Amino acid sequence: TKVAAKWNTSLISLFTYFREAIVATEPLLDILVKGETRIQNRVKLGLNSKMPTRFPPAVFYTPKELGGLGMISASHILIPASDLSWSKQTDTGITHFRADEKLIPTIFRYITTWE
RNA sequence: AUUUGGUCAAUUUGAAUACAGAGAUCAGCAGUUCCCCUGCAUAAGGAUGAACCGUU
Repeated sequence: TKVAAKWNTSLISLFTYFREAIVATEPLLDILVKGETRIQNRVKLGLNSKMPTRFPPAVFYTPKELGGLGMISASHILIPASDLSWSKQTDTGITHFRADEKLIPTIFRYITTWE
């Protein structure tokens, strides 16, 4: 959680400051991509010695308060349709839901350009 | 393109039993040190009071 928070701080610091300029500088973008991945992998490593095929993004990007890590993504992350299903136990029965495409929203859209 | 990072311990053994592993929480009081006040003692050191004359 702490690590995630730190990452968020770093990312926010980068963006809130260089707002408009990050979109141009490709190297920085690449680093961000990779950095995020690295961060994710640390957590993965902690969880298990074997690295997973794929975690759900849920565990990372879901907020601190819901019980996630609350990473603030800087990448084209793909929330797989499989990882959006859910169920509900009721008196009537067990109503389900399953699943365009869903993408973890990136910090980019949410900081207003300096101009 | 495959794979290692994945062994419960403990006990009974000459695999079975176990099955994660064995005081908590709330509250007093005293002591320790330093400080302040208070009463007493001990030394020291003052300050002062009390009629009226004394002793070979």
